[PDB]
Amino acid sequence: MIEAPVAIGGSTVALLGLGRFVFLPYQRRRTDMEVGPGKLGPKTTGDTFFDRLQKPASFVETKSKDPSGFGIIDVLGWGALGHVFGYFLLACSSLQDAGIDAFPR
Amino acid sequence: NFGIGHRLEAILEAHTPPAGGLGAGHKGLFHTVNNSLHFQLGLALASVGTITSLVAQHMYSLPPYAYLAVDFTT
Amino acid sequence: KKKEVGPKRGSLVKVLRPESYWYNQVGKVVSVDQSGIRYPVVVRFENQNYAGVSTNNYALDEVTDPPA
Amino acid sequence: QRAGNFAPGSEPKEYLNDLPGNFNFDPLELGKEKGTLQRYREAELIHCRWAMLGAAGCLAVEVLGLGNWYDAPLWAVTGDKPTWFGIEVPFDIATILGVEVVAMAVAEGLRNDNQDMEKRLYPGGAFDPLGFSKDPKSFEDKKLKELKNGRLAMVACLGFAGQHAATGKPILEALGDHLSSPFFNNFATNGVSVPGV
Amino acid sequence: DVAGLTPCSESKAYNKLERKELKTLEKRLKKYEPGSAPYLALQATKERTQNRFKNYAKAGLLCGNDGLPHLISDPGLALRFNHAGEVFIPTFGFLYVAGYIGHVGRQYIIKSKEDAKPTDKEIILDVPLALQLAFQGWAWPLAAIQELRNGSLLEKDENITVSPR
Amino acid sequence: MKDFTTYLSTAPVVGLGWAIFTSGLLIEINRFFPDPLVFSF
Amino acid sequence: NMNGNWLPGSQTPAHLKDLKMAGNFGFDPLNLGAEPEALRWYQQAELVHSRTAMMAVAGILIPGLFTKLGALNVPQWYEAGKVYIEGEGAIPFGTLLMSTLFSYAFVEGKRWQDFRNPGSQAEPGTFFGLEGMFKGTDNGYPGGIFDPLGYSKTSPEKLDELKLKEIKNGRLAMVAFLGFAGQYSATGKGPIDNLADHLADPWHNTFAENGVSVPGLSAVEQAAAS
Amino acid sequence: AHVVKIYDTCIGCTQCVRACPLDVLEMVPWDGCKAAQMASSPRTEDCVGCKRCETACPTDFLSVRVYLGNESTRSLGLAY
Ligand code: CLA
Ligand code: CLA
Ligand code: CLA
Ligand SMILES: CC(/C=C/C=C(C)/C=C/[C@@]12O[C@]1(C)C[C@@H](O)CC2(C)C)=C\C=C\C=C(C)\C=C\C=C(C)\C=C\[C@@]12O[C@]1(C)C[C@@H](O)CC2(C)C
Ligand SMILES: CC(/C=C/C=C(C)/C=C/[C@@]12O[C@]1(C)C[C@@H](O)CC2(C)C)=C\C=C\C=C(C)\C=C\C=C(C)\C=C\[C@@]12O[C@]1(C)C[C@@H](O)CC2(C)C
Ligand SMILES: CC1=C(/C=C/C(C)=C/C=C/C(C)=C/C=C/C=C(C)/C=C/C=C(C)/C=C/C2=C(C)CCCC2(C)C)C(C)(C)CCC1
Ligand SMILES: CC1=C(/C=C/C(C)=C/C=C/C(C)=C\C=C\C=C(C)/C=C/C=C(C)/C=C/C2=C(C)CCCC2(C)C)C(C)(C)CCC1
Ligand SMILES: CCCCCCCCCCCCO[C@H]1O[C@H](CO)[C@@H](O[C@H]2O[C@H](CO)[C@@H](O)[C@H](O)[C@H]2O)[C@H](O)[C@H]1O
Ligand code: SF4
Repeated sequence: MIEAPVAIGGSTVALLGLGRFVFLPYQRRRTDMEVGPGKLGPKTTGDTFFDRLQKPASFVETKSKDPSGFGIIDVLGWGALGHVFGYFLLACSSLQDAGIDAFPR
Repeated sequence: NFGIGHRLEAILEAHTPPAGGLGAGHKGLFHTVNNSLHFQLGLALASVGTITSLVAQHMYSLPPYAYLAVDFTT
Repeated sequence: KKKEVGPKRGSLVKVLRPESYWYNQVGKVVSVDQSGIRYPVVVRFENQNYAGVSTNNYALDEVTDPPA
Repeated sequence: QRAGNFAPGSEPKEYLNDLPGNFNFDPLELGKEKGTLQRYREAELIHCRWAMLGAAGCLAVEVLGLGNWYDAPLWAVTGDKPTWFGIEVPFDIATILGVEVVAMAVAEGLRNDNQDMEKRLYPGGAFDPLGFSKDPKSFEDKKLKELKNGRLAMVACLGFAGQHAATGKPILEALGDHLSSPFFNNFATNGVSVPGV
Repeated sequence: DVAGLTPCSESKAYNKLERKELKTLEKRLKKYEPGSAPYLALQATKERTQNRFKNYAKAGLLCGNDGLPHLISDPGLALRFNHAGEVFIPTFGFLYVAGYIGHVGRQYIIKSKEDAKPTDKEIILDVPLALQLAFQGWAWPLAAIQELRNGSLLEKDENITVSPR
Repeated sequence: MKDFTTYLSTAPVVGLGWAIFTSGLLIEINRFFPDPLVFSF
Repeated sequence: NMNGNWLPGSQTPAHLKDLKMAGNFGFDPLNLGAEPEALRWYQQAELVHSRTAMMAVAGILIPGLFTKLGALNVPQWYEAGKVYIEGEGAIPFGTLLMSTLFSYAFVEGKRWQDFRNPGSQAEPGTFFGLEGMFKGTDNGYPGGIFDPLGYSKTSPEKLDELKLKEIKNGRLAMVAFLGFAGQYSATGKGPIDNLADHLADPWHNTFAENGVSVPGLSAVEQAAAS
Repeated sequence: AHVVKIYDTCIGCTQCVRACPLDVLEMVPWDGCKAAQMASSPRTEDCVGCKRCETACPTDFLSVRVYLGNESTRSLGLAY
């Protein structure tokens, strides 16, 4: 069965820890050749309303009060991944306790 | 506009096979697709035609609607 | 003028003109004009084109020696 | 500096000259690019270490009479209790997959963030407690020995997989069958590896 | 018994088709006197039908639900079930003959392009040269792969006419 | 004679000869081997 | 020069006219040996197929002749594998097939490597210190432990005579083995039995008396006898 | 009306003008060819696009080119 709070919380805490302490050094170096200044970088000048709507807002990159570069956008993404993994584990356990064996015998 | 995601042009630039298997690879294709409406039109029509063929080949073998297999003319 | 403007008369040449019918084909030099026209090299080909002709005029930069 | 030749008289590869474990090889000219060659080198090294680990596990699970490696995780299927030499450690599959995933996630994330080609090949330092890699000659000899035993471990793991796919016999029973009845029990007598024998 | 197909010898509908053909042949035969040429022709046709129906049997042929023989296609499946000669060997023989024809034509083209006015040799054939190349093509695959090895089989793209882009 | 021989050396005449030879070979094979379908001896 | 002409009055091919080759008779009407490297590969292939032919033909004939005389009790070649498979201490067919096929793979890989690069098997420190004698002398003639009695260490004329004898008996063995297979498929008996039948009744026992070898001949014989 | 364009590959053979059934082409003096002639199209509004000039061109590809579009009374060859 597995209780939902412990599984969900452990999955999202582990995923956030992997995002901050593990994958963050690998982050900002995969975006270096992705949205870097040397390459095309920005895609829109921002002249009219639609062009500046294409332009990034001043909310996702203003500052990083964390010691690392872990912004709240990365917090949301890694928390979504953790919720996904926790619900996957809960779903597998739910199928397991129902008397159904999905694995090859 | 957020700080995460994938850039299509960067993915097209990166997917160039080494040792000159595909030459320059998929580079320069982002502007080719974006500037040409007919490229996107051909891709869309090809994919929708493939999907329509899939619908035809899967509806008769797997009838999704009740009392549809008995209706032969339909 | 010293020597000649174009290749040796009667020598084989390869046409580098992409829009020509005889692109990447070998022909024989009939005459090269010394006046200074745009396409002085007259090349004759064994295989005729769709129009039935077998001779054409080419410039100096679109003719080279045939590879072997 | 060449460790040998896989076929005496093959055409030598100029790019496969100073690499450790150089037995020429590469008939398909794979990995001619230097960056792809370095990627293949580090991938071969980690596949070598993983095959070493797996071959050791498969051998030690059988020389101690503790069961086949194939039916070792079967307690997950049958809902039994896990065992390791008889300790009967109290862990569940929920508390095993998650900890394995996060531990190898942090391990491979730290390994992938090396940003040094030689350290990606051979990190050293904290991974070398006793440290016989100080002398370069012994370091090169142990590099060659590690590559050779890793390739043997890879072909051993493939052999274990193929042998258990073709026949239900375990590793030690298969070895005893090959020594007891060599000409009467081999891969050609299965009827599966060779169609029609 | 592969693909749910019974062998022709043990089949049922195969015998029904054989009896039907023999019955209509006998019905056509009964309309003529025994000492006549149409009687002999119909008897020869009946004998050929019986021989064909016998030879289609005892050869591994399979038929499914209609008595009409079916050909096993996949090699290996055909090799291990005595069906290689159905399509595996006929395509080998056809490939041999087709490569013979192609190699003979290639040799004629190459040898006829050397002389002045090759189109005259193309439209007025050199019969002794054609017959000499006809009897020299029995080892076409060896020669073809050796020209592939030395590169004379292929032409460089720099010397081949290329349509504009 | 050599003019006549070059006339027979023309493409339609040798094509007719090849067609006659191939048709006769296949017809005599099918007549002396009635109804061949299965490659067996 | 050339040892002889396979077809007198015929034009010798240019690649075989001035060729100093052992056992040459200008028999290339298809011009297969035009290239010198292709000629070398064909020479090696002829040598291996020849050694195949004489080994198989000797193993068919000498035990067959001994059993015809009655000294031995081995079966004929077309059922010896069948009875040997059904032996009481018989190794399975697949095991023997793959084992001696792998052994062939070893020797033939060595042969391919020393053909594509001559003398390349003499790379030091490769085969237990015995690799120094693996260097080939000529195309298809390795020497060393392949000739431990030193019969090839003689005058060059004697060596060419020995090569000519080897290739002549080899070609005779190729046609002999082809005849063995063909007349076993036709008659259904052993080669010694076929020789005895030809010796006892030459006219009645031949290839033309049976309709298997030449189809339609029996019908002509029946029409003539009618 | 149609568009008639003449390039520098023309040799001044006057074949396109002779093949023209509506007097569209002309020959002007030139220095880029041996014949010192170059084709011109001063009456391109009378051209119908019959491509008879392109048929008579002896040079490889075409030294004269006719591009259709914007048909008029004269370009459509109408007597009514
Ligand atoms: C009654 C028997 C019969 C008949 C009349 C035909 C008739 C034909 N066949 Mg078919 N075929 C048959 C049985 C038959 N086939 C069988 C039993 C098989 C085996 C299953 C094949 C396999 C086959 C292939 C693979 C091809 C044909 C082709 C052809 C056509 C042209 C042949 C050609 O160009 O001239 C003779 C050949 C030449 C002048 C040039 C030589 C080219 C050959 C095909 C190459 C052979 C060597 C090559 C390297 C081997 C690999 C082949 C490759 C496809 C893998 C022709 C309509 C060809 C075709 O339609 O192309 C459009 C073709 O490519 N046939
Ligand atoms: C013997 C000469 C010869 C050779 C070697 C080839 C070879 C080839 N042709 Mg070509 N072809 C030929 C004659 C030849 N063709 C003729 C005469 C025609 C006009 C009918 C064509 C029409 C043709 C087309 C339309 C196509 C090919 C294609 C091909 C390729 C596929 C292989 C194949 O069998 O195609 C199949 C070829 C045929 C079905 C043509 C057969 C024509 C006759 C029956 C054969 C002529 C034999 C010739 C008279 C022998 C002369 C011997 C001499 C001593 C007199 C291959 C490169 C295909 C391609 O591009 O693939 C990449 C393709 O689409 N060919
Ligand atoms: C392209 C498709 C195709 C295919 C695959 C076939 C294949 C076949 N059909 Mg069909 N047929 C076709 C098209 C096709 N046909 C068409 C278009 C028609 C309408 C015109 C027919 C009409 C037809 C009829 C009416 C009949 C057939 C029959 C046959 C069989 C003939 C086998 C044969 O003659 O023995 C094999 C023959 C050979 C292998 C020929 C030998 C050639 C080799 C190269 C040896 C050369 C001889 C010699 C030794 C060379 C050396 C000497 C030389 C130098 C002089 C075979 C199953 C007959 C049959 O039995 O059906 C089952 C039959 O009754 N078919
Ligand atoms: C075979 C293999 C690699 C083969 C590579 C080949 C052929 C390369 C081919 C080429 O070189 C050629 C020929 C020629 C060149 O031109 C081209 C290339 C492409 C270069 C790797 C195996 C690699 C194998 C590995 C890493 C095995 C790992 C095993 C593990 C982890 C086992 C663990 C467990 O078994 C225990 C211990 C106990 C059990 O109860 C549970 C489990 C979990 C099953
Ligand atoms: C190796 C060999 C045979 C080996 C057979 C073996 C091991 C069989 C095994 C067994 O039997 C034993 C031993 C004993 C039994 O108890 C068991 C079995 C299992 C039954 C034959 C080679 C046989 C090789 C042969 C027949 C080669 C023939 C080549 C020819 C005719 C070439 C001719 C031409 O190439 C030229 C010269 C010039 C060109 O221009 C024209 C052409 C025509 C192309
Ligand atoms: C001209 C052109 C164009 C167009 C094109 C087109 C129109 C195309 C199409 C195409 C197509 C139309 C394609 C298709 C494809 C498909 C595919 C590729 C598929 C695949 C599949 C798979 C892979 C599968 C698999 C599987 C599964 C999943 C299940 C079952 C089993 C198997 C394994 C089989 C464009 C516009 C671009 C522009 C340029 C030029
Ligand atoms: C305040 C702060 C802090 C803290 C923080 C924390 C502690 C956090 C946490 C967090 C967590 C702990 C979590 C998060 C999350 C997020 C997100 C964003 C999520 C999402 C989700 C999702 C998206 C889901 C989905 C779904 C659904 C809906 C259904 C179906 C299934 C799925 C799963 C798909 C600190 C002190 C450090 C610093 C300062 C500040
Ligand atoms: C163009 C080249 C053609 C072939 C070479 C020249 C012809 C040579 C003779 C060919 C026919 C020889 O005949 C051989 O095959 C016949 C094929 O039905 C078979 O014929 C035999 O069996 C048949 C039933 O199966 C009966 O109907 C026949 O009356 C009987 O003679 C025999 O196996 C054999 O008599
Ligand atoms: S037909 Fe062509 S080459 Fe001749 S004058 Fe006109 S444009 Fe020039």
